[PDB]
Amino acid sequence: SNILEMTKNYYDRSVSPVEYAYFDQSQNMRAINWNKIVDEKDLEVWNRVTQNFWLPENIPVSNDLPSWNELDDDWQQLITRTFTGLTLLDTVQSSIGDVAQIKNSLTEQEQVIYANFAFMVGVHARSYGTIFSTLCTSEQIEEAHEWVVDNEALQARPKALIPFYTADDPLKSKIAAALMPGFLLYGGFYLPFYLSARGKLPNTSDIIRLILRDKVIHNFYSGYKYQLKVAKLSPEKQAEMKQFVFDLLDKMIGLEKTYLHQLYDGFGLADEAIRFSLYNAGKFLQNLGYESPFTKEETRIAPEVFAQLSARADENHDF
Amino acid sequence: SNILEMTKNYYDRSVSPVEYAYFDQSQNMRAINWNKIVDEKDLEVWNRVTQNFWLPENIPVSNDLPSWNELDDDWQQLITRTFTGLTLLDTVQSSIGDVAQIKNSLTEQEQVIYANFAFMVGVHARSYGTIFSTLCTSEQIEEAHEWVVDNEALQARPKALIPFYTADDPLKSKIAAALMPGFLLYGGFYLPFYLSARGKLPNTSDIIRLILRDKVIHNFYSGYKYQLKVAKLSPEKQAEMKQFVFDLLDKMIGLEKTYLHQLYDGFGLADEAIRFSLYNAGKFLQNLGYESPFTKEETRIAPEVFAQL
Ligand SMILES: [Ca+2]
Ligand SMILES: [Ca+2]
Repeated sequence: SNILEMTKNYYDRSVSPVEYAYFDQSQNMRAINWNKIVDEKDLEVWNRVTQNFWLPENIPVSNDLPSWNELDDDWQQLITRTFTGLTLLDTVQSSIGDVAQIKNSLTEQEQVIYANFAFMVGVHARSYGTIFSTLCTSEQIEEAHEWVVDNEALQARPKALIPFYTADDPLKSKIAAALMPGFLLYGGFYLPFYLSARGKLPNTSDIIRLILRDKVIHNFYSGYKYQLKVAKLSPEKQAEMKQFVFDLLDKMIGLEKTYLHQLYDGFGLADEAIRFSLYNAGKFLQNLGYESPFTKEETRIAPEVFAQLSARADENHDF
Repeated sequence: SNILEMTKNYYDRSVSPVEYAYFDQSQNMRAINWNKIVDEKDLEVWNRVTQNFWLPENIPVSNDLPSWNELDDDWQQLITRTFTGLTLLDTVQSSIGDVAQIKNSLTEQEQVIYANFAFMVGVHARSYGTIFSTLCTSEQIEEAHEWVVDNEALQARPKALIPFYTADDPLKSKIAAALMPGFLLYGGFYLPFYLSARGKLPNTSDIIRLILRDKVIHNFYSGYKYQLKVAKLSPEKQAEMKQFVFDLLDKMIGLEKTYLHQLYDGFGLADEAIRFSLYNAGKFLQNLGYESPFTKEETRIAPEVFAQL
């Protein structure tokens, strides 16, 4: 009789609206409570991603015109194709992937953070448009859209992830949501960093660094939430989900290698791009609480390219 | 023989990812094209809502403490309850309502704009948290959350709209989405408008005005897209959809009147709040391309409150 409550906590006898909408219409709904935070990590991530708000209009991409004009039509086509491919992946994640995470949230604040992620990946997709508007002809832009629609190897990658977003397994959906910012775009990000290391398109690489400042947090956060949810499963179910993660990454690496060999055909950059990709595949696995199986030889990045990748985003570009 | 295409444009033989994901897996996916924009209104709305980015940290709510301390416990409770009620609506809009619109978009840019809306109405909900952190006791905050969960009249309003978001009729979902910032907002916003006019809580009022600046664009945009899409129905199905809008608004006015009576009756503000609500219900219908059926008498607003619209 010593521990009887005079009133029962509202939180434990109500559900978030998204729970009510998709899972259980038997309880009443609670408003989000930002005054009593369940997980302090949510507040840290919310504060970082909102403080990091930026728009591509902030970057003087016009200052890349001299170095753009030092690249032949084949290079300009490769860049337009690569970036239109990255635009497709960001369109997938903004319109499907990140918003699909909201209903599977462990906390109230996580629901709002994934809304931020979906919006900011939309800004990432929009930023390629800003670059194209400054550097590319109408013909180059149209050709790259045609090439992306008609590239089966390119299309195979988002087609492999989308079913996990639309299905009812929240852990498989979460793994897909981590794999996109954690892995799938790095083969393309290699190209601007390779070029900027050789003195070309420095302002473009500034936009890539603003995109990556967001992507690394998206990857970290989805991996963090995956680890909390998978830890509640039986040992057998945890082993099954680990096998699924490695099986899906295995498939996605195969599809990425096939695509990058086609994309970089005639440039000989596929092997360098793939090593850069696998370095990031290792960090993706580490963010899900697993060990990287990749050899030093397989993940070797030129220091000049690593310097572009690791350079901190220019705060002058912050909103 | 004169009109054959040598190659069909990529746009008309591909689909956006969200179309591929939910509706048709038979075509390949196109990347969003921000260089060739189908509707210039999308670019205008995108530029306005992104340029209007704000966070509640950048308002000095602490400067309201003297004004807040001029309000008795009953007034402080009413404000905390009203704002926690608006927090619930914003939580519904952020987590379900706005994101449900993405897959039903007419244009590529509309998909990204509704992602912005979902995020920014999340910022609206967060901004009430900022106000409470500065002004309210932990007891006042917890009481208001308890009140929201146990208020059946309050709960009835989002419970009536959520089924449209999760169902497969995109125009009914669009209407249910617009009713949140376009109608249910105003019963609650009456209170800060009333208090501001009497000289209370000027810094809190700055947050309310930043929220309003976003919500008026949200309502315009959903209304704009509704009118474009309902224009592509048969005359018979256009008539059916008009009847649906009036039927659902009639239901939502019934639920709102019951809630505002329970929220305000002890303060004698319910009749003023309901007239304010009905005025904005008239504007909601005009925003969908319909006529207001409401009388001058039942939509009467005090000039100093009317001025803040
Ligand atoms: Ca090579
Ligand atoms: Ca009265």
